[PDB]
Amino acid sequence: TKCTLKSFTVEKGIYQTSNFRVQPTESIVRFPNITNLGPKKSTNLVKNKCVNFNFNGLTGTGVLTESNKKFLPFQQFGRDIADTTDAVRDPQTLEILDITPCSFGGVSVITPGTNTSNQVAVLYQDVNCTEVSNVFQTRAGCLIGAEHVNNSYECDIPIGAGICASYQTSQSIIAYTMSLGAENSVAYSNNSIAIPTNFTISVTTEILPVSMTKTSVDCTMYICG
Amino acid sequence: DSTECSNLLLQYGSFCTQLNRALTGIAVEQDKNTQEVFAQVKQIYKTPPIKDFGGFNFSQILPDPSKPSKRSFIEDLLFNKVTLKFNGLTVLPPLLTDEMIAQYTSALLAGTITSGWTFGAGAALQIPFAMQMAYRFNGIGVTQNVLYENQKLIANQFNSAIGKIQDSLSSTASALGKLQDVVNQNAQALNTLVKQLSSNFGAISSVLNDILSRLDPPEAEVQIDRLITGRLQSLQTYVTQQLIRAAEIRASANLAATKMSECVLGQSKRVD
Amino acid sequence: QIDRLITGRLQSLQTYVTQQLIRAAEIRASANLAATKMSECVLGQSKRVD
Amino acid sequence: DSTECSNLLLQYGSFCTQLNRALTGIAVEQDKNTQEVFAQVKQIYKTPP
Amino acid sequence: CPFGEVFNATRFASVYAWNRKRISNCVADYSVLYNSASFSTFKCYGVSPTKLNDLCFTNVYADSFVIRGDEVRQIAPGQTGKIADYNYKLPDDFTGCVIAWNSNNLDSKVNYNYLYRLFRKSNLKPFERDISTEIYQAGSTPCNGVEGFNCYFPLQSYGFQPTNGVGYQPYRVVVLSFELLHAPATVC
Amino acid sequence: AYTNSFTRGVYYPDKVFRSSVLHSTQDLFLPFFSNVTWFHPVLPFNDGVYFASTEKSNIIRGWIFGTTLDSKTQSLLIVNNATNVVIKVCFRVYSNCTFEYVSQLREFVFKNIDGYFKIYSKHTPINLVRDLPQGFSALEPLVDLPIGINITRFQTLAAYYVGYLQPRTFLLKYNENGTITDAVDCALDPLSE
Ligand SMILES: *[C@@H]1O[C@H](CO)[C@@H](O[C@@H]2O[C@H](CO)[C@@H](O[C@@H]3O[C@H](CO)[C@@H](O)[C@H](O[C@H]4O[C@H](CO)[C@@H](O)[C@H](O)[C@@H]4O)[C@@H]3O)[C@H](O)[C@H]2NC(C)=O)[C@H](O)[C@H]1NC(C)=O
Ligand SMILES: *[C@@H]1O[C@H](CO)[C@@H](O[C@@H]2O[C@H](CO)[C@@H](O[C@@H]3O[C@H](CO)[C@@H](O)[C@H](O)[C@@H]3O)[C@H](O)[C@H]2NC(C)=O)[C@H](O)[C@H]1NC(C)=O
Ligand SMILES: *[C@@H]1O[C@H](CO)[C@@H](O[C@@H]2O[C@H](CO)[C@@H](O)[C@H](O)[C@H]2NC(C)=O)[C@H](O)[C@H]1NC(C)=O
Ligand SMILES: *[C@@H]1O[C@H](CO)[C@@H](O[C@@H]2O[C@H](CO)[C@@H](O)[C@H](O)[C@H]2NC(C)=O)[C@H](O)[C@H]1NC(C)=O
Ligand SMILES: *[C@@H]1O[C@H](CO)[C@@H](O[C@@H]2O[C@H](CO)[C@@H](O)[C@H](O)[C@H]2NC(C)=O)[C@H](O)[C@H]1NC(C)=O
Ligand SMILES: *[C@@H]1O[C@H](CO)[C@@H](O[C@@H]2O[C@H](CO)[C@@H](O)[C@H](O)[C@H]2NC(C)=O)[C@H](O)[C@H]1NC(C)=O
Ligand SMILES: *[C@@H]1O[C@H](CO)[C@@H](O)[C@H](O)[C@H]1NC(C)=O
Ligand SMILES: *[C@@H]1O[C@H](CO)[C@@H](O)[C@H](O)[C@H]1NC(C)=O
Ligand SMILES: *[C@@H]1O[C@H](CO)[C@@H](O)[C@H](O)[C@H]1NC(C)=O
Ligand SMILES: *[C@@H]1O[C@H](CO)[C@@H](O)[C@H](O)[C@H]1NC(C)=O
Repeated sequence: TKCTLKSFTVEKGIYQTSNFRVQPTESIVRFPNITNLGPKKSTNLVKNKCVNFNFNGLTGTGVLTESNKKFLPFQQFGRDIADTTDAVRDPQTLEILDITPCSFGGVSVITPGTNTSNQVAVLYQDVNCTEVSNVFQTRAGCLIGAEHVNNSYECDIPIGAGICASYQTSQSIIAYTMSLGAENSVAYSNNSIAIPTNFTISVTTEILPVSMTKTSVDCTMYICG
Repeated sequence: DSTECSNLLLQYGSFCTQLNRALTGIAVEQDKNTQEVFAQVKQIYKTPPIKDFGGFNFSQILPDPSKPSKRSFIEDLLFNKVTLKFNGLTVLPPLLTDEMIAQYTSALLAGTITSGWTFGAGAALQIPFAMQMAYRFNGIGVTQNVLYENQKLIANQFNSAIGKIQDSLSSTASALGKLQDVVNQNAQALNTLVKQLSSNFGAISSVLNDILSRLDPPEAEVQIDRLITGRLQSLQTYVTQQLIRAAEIRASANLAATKMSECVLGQSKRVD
Repeated sequence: QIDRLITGRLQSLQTYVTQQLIRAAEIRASANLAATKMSECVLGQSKRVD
Repeated sequence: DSTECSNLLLQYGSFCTQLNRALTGIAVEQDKNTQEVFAQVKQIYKTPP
Repeated sequence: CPFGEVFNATRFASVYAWNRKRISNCVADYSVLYNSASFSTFKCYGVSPTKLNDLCFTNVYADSFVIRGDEVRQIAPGQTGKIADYNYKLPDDFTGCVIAWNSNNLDSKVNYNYLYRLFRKSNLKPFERDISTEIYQAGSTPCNGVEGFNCYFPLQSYGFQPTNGVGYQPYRVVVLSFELLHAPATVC
Repeated sequence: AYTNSFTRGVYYPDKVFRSSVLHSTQDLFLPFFSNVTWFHPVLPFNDGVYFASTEKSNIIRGWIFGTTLDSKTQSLLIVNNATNVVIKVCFRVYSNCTFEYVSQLREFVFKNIDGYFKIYSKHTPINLVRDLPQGFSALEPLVDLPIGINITRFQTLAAYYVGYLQPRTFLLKYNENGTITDAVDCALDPLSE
């Protein structure tokens, strides 16, 4: 994050430091039986593992899985919407598989600010972290390096999905379901009124930007010079 | 995930850190919009156990514990009215969950029912709902005796008027036009952005692995460059569309915040 | 070669000026709100709550 | 109105459709603006003679 | 592709009437050819036999015949001789392979009859085939379809004796030729 | 003796599968309500052709496609036969063999694209005779052979409709199964437009 922010000190916040895509292993190729007799090598298939695959000249990277959708006897591979291959039938065993893009998502750190401490809590967005101290699943992704607490406080760093993280005491980063506010039930009754008997006058600050810097770019001197 | 394309893209410059920065800006702006509109209550207000608000009936708009979502009947109706991870596109979840927003509105509603406009000013001071309605009639110019002499009739009118909203929402289609239009516009933008990939963009073929495979790297570089410039142009167009539409929705969200303040929290003399 | 450089630098300048226009629209909304506040809250007393 | 140019333009994609959609949205928005500003009265009123 | 019925054909053909087999609508596993250890020569021109197992061709020809040792060197572009001029000629821009192996165990007994052409009024064009048995007129006097003075029958038999020298023993030759135009293809 | 080609006459464009989505395809199709030339001979092949035939006694036999059909240039000679269907580039009817293939209302669609011959067929339980009722069906059981010539003749050897495909976009609705339940013709009508 110090690199992607171009600084040696980053303020308290959550910064999308990079992106994380599970890399494919043991790419596979398949081509129908060589019944009429150059030739094309073919190998066995896999399941539930992000793999680069070649099915009948169609190259793609994903997790192949069993699919309940039935093709018609002539259809080879299917596209659900927006011209994206979503299903494909293998030419050897005549079986339909569903393709899902193997997990990918932004990796963003949560830091309380450098001068406060050097601790960080990694958040891998929308990744069910069965794969790469305590690993806590949240509806906004996976949190690595942040203790989960049961009590709730006001939101400090917005993680997402109703969850915020903050640096608190020993001296750890904690993630919690943010508290909307204090709870009170004002005592209503059909013959009860609450009348103020005193008052406080209060001055508050409202800050509003009204202008920008009047920049002027010489088009020709910038483009050519 | 093509390395040679990665290098040819790298040589263009800082366009993508810029696009990511714009998108993350509008992303956090959305959370700011929701929080600004709904989080105007200091502390969530529970409504009293027995509802005897001077003959007025708030069962429809008040939260029902029986529902798992813990949102009011009309809110569930509105949710049902609308009908709301491919290649590099991700949709980040909103910071405030739908349940949290329902809780915000329940707090605001309980506060305005029990304490009138006092809770917006400061500490929530409770008045019997009839007397508060008399306050508000004094606000609009009608003397307060008009309410008390006609309290049952006014209660019946309010109850039947709330009843009409349920029919209007449940039966009349496209009641939630603006919100459905927002959803459709966002779906349209993402869909056309994904469709642009299939576009040839003047190269020999759209699919990048194929253009890599059947040409020499010196020649393939030019076709890959055409694909990159076209895709980058489409993505830049999507980002600028998002920026402008986010500005428009920010204006609407500011209007909603102002109406929440000036009308829910207090009575307003601004006609219409 | 100068054609490639011209096209790239022109695209960068164009996206810069477009983002500047949008940011200026935001600032104009903020400045109109500030003028409304200065007119309704300093030049007078305002009843519209919060 | 040249077919040779149009066929080349097809490759670029949905750019023309997007531009047409944006412009027609601006067009309907203008009618919405005039309607919102001036159509505040349910029924036309005539001043007495 | 039926490369087996071309290479393991029980009987071959005389070089003057060389046999051509058109390969079409099939998948050719060329590895069977170059992984075999029973060939004397496997000269390919303008094409890599180890690199066309993921390649397709618009047209594939297979030419098979029988010659003798010192004549295998004539089955190549830009060659001259009895075989190259009067029996089987390859073009200068030949794209294909010349495959040959000794066939003394098959085409030599002490009962096959292999022939070759002796004379011709002009050299053969590439991939031309002359099977005419008309008497060659070498002099001014015209033959009457009969052999005589300055008149010779144009075909001779090979003297394939099992005790011949290596260069005089028979060699079976297969000539695969390829074409790759901007047109449909059926041999992959 | 013409007769309007009704809705029927649409085929699956490509191999892909689509579930409960609307798609737009741009290739040769048979126009909606386009008066096909019912024959009761000689037939040209300007472009891809929809051939639809009804025979109670299955009198009609295979199609003799040919660019010239003068024995000068290669024909296509689709024929059919109780045991098998035989098609050769080269019986009673006659007129450098390149390729031969042998394998196994009556909708038939034949088209030649970049030298590839494509066939689309369908079988229907017809209940009304002498009219093709407006309805929807398609399949792609085909045989591909790289001829590379422009066929111009049919000479089918008891009446058959024949219509000509044209390059006009269609909008095809897709069922949950992936079959094409319905379609509309873009340039047929302003409403369909
Ligand atoms: C309405 O609210 C206002 C709040 O501002 C309130 O005025 C405050 O009254 C209190 C009570 O008298 C003041 O507190 C005292 O102020 C005197 C100075 O005048 C101090 O000397 C006092 O300190 C001594 O007493 C304390 C309590 O006994 C001890 O704890 C302490 O150690 C000292 O011994 C004490 O602070 C306060 O100053 C004012 N505030 C202001 C701004 O004037 C007002 O009374 C309320 N009105 C009603 C009707 O309730
Ligand atoms: C393809 O589309 C067809 C038609 O839309 C679907 O056919 C119908 O599917 C349902 C649910 O699968 C079937 O209901 C079940 O039928 C069985 C007997 O077939 C019955 O015992 C069950 O109690 C239930 O009612 C329905 O019958 C079936 N229609 C038929 C067979 O005519 C089909 O489901 C789609 N394909 C897939 C893979 O979903
Ligand atoms: C390709 O060859 C494989 C090899 O046998 C065939 O696989 C068999 O498929 C049948 C179909 O039900 C199964 O019962 C067998 O158990 C399979 N055997 C093996 C070893 O996989 C496959 O069907 C062939 N496909 C085609 C299109 O010919
Ligand atoms: C935080 O709250 C959760 C509520 O589920 C606690 O988890 C339960 O703990 C009790 C007592 O240890 C167990 O009997 C339950 O089986 C637990 N339920 C689940 C779903 O895990 C958790 O112990 C609490 N942690 C702290 C530190 O208070
Ligand atoms: C407030 O309105 C609700 C909604 O109509 C009332 O609840 C219904 O009352 C009727 C009696 O007329 C019952 O038959 C329904 O089952 C009730 N529920 C619904 C969902 O309709 C409620 O009674 C009203 N408040 C008071 C105090 O009567
Ligand atoms: C039906 O068609 C088949 C074509 O396959 C005919 O049988 C062929 O006859 C030729 C001529 O002898 C053979 O070379 C083929 O091997 C045969 N093929 C098959 C599949 O048998 C057959 O004569 C036709 N007529 C009938 C009545 O079967
Ligand atoms: C941050 O830490 C530095 C010491 O490294 C300290 O001087 C500074 O006051 C700190 N900032 C704040 C806001 O406390
Ligand atoms: C994550 O995956 C594991 C196994 O694949 C599964 O048991 C678990 O329920 C999943 N959790 C989520 C939140 O997807
Ligand atoms: C038949 O010919 C093939 C070449 O096509 C060769 O590889 C094979 O060994 C031969 N069969 C024998 C010798 O049994
Ligand atoms: C004979 O067929 C072959 C293809 O099988 C073709 O290349 C050749 O030109 C044809 N001959 C004539 C005279 O058309």
